[PDB]
Amino acid sequence: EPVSKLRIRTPSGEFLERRFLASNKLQIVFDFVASKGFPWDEYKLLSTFPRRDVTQLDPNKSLLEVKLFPQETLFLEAKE
Amino acid sequence: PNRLIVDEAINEDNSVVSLSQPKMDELQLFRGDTVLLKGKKRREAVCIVLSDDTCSDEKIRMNRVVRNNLRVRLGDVISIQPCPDVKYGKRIHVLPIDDTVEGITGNLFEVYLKPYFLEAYRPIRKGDIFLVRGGMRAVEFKVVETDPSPYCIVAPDTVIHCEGEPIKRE
Repeated sequence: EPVSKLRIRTPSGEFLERRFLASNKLQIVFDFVASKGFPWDEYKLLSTFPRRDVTQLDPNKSLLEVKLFPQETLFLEAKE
Repeated sequence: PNRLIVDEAINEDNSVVSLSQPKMDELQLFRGDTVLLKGKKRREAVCIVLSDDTCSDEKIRMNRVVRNNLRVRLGDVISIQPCPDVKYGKRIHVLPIDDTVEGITGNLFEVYLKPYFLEAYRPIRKGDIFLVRGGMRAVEFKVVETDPSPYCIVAPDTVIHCEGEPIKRE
């Protein structure tokens, strides 16, 4: 049942968008952004209010546990 | 746009306005969406909407800083609508307000602006006045210009300029 929609803004401005079952582990999300041109070691995933480096959270926790449900806008930012 | 009563903030952040999730579903607003707000005297504001636990769906919560940029007080009406076309900023120009900086000596960019904007992807609008907490100080800054204009999101590559002299209190 629980589905979380994520809107992820790329550095260029465009939004990736995707629904995930909230029970899904964060690593599934990491794989999705890497499926685009934004692999885990080149880019970090950030949530805001409060600021969090989502790519530095436990990959084995679900979206639900890390509270990325039901909606969330995230930002991809080059790691430097 | 839809008209809502202004109420006090839950989230004390300058970039945030909150709505009850029922109201958000209704207006078709997605958490972290940028919204364009309109208040009195043709004043406008760009904020991020977030979900709120309150019951009344007929009220929008925002802090004093957003209320002032909009020239509205508690209990007034503003309109809110989606503002999906907000672009990352090339450059912005902001200056401190005179009365707020008179005993402050540190580097404004390093102490205030940098940490304030850091990876927060804040939307700002030309003409905005915003309050930034630094050490034991709070300093007010005015957005003199942005590019794109009249609003943008301050992204990691957005050049932040504060070179120039404190603006005078109107």
